[PDB]
Amino acid sequence: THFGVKYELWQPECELTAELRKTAGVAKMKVNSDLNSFKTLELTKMKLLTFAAKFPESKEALTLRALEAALNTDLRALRDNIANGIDRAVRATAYASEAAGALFSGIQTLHDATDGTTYCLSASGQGSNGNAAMASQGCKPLALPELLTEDSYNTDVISDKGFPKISPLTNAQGQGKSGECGLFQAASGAQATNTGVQFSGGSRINLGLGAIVASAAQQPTRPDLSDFSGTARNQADTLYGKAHASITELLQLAQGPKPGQTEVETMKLLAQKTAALDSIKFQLAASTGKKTSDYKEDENLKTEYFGKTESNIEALWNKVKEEKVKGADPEDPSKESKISDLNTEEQLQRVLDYYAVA
Amino acid sequence: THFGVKYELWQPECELTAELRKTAGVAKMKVNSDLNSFKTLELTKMKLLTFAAKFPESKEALTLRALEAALNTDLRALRDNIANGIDRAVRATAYASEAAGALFSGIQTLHDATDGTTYCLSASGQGSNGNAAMASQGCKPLALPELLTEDSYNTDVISDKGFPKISPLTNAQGQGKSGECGLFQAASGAQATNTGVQFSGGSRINLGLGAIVASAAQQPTRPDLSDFSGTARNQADTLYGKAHASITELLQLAQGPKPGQTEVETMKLLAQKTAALDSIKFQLAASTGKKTSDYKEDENLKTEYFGKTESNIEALWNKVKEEKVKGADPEDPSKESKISDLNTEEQLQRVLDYYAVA
Repeated sequence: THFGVKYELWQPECELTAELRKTAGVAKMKVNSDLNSFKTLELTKMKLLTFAAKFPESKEALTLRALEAALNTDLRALRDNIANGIDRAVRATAYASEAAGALFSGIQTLHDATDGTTYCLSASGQGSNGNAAMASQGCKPLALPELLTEDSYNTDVISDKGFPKISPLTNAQGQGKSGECGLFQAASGAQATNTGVQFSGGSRINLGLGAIVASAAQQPTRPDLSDFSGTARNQADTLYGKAHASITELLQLAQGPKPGQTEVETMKLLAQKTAALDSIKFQLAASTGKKTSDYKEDENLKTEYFGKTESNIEALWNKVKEEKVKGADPEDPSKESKISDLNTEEQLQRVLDYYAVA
Repeated sequence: THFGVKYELWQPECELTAELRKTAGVAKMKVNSDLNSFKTLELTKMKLLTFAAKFPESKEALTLRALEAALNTDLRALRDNIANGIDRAVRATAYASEAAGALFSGIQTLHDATDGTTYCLSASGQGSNGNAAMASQGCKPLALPELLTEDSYNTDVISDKGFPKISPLTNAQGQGKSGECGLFQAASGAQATNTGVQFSGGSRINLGLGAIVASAAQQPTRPDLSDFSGTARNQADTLYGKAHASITELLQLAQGPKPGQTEVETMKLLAQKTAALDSIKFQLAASTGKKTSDYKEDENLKTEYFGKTESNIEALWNKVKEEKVKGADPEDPSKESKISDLNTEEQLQRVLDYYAVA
């Protein structure tokens, strides 16, 4: 009788507390890479535009403008995707954090119902002092780090199904050391006249919003939270269920358009977007007094301009990267710099203004 | 003896919960306002660019190119602020939610120590049934709505100094109705062999991670969580402190650049910024093969192009908006439209591509 709560019950709840706390970081890491993509794509569509501003009349410029119309749809995709990412990061950080809070408060109640001699939280090996392992298992006050880096949760603690290690403990197996704790002992009568909870007429010790319940004398039970589709289906609607759905809505969020490792891949990838072919057709139609419906030779157009397996794009990049252009320096507009070495939107906006007036 | 917890200790805590739960909505609107600004301004930069594409050598094309260079530093500023918003928005939701989770947790516990006759939370006016008033006061499960609509925390519930209404209760003030709850009744000896907490050796009933502590039998208390700068300084590093700190750091990030109510006001404002005039000075040196440093006549340069009190700018717009431009028909690049009709970015990227090819 007089049982502490077993280590095997509370420890997986501290381990899950530490993990849920990772949502803040994972959540910004997602939104931050669509922003980083927009930073790199912006720079690439301006190394393509400064060349096209220099030789407006050529066909390199025609192709570079098609590639730019595709890059501009890509950037509208990233920009409008960010509003979704913000909303999924915030909700998944609220549910996950109310869940890590409730879990921690519940085990704190147990840690403080000690008297220096015996403890309501048992150690492993039915040891009495579980209070001394609490912090090392992640039940610890929240102090978010300086660097919110993190993209990943350990999938053995949080996975796509639920929290795998939160297997149910039904009665008598959430029991830790005997002769330690008087919280789960049934009152000698109704609570109006007695001490403790009577575990009758619906009286229970519910700690941590369902995370440790005892509806019956001397048996602390943890719920099944390991698979909100499979075994744990009924807990799908609990705080812990909602919290898990949020972490999957979050993890299943799509990153918007992303650059390649080099510019020739970003350009090849752009060359395959239909926004590219559409711009070839519109600019051809415009330069020759035709309609855009006069150009329906799709693959023939694609091979002329981009090449089979985009074989023309490596070379087009090699042309753009070496071109010396003017305007980059703000004091002296006639100083020339190569496009490969021009790496800021301020510089690149100056070269484009330069030719716009030149 | 055998008291429930008093409404004046628990209800303020339920409302603080529902208030902290606004952080999601609030944080989301702070970042979303910057994105909506970016969206509206990018359309307007397209609309500037079409007139300048048509007449690339007017005084106007110079004026509008300058205006887009002012507008471009703004969008970079807006991108800086969104990135900075994501980080503040997620940390404040993380902290304000561990706090709401912990608060509802502890009070949930008092809720479930009933037998359907007496109650461990007292109703208003020392009544028995606090259990039925709970959700109405804010203690209910987290159900985030569709459309986190929020800009408005209530200030007397969450100030710039702390959480006002939660005034310390120190000994008898937590006690609700007697002859109701045997939770705070001392155990009749060592908890190792008696029922309850005896409150010796250091045993308190610690609920809500600090929000409801009974360190002595008969009597529930609450911290001073109302001034982490002065009055409650000691509580600043608790979860409730940190939560208050992060919510405050969130609200301390200023909104970034915003459009005017009309493009005419967006333009008047841009005329007033330094990068517009830095642009004019650049353009002209580039034309006249000299340096930007030779153009020291700031306010009269400003006068020619922008106008005294801008003034001229309002006409610059009304003349751009009426201009017939070509390129906006997907199919027939010769059909003409007024720029005040080209409102998607797809029609306007087409106009730009048209004059580039033509």
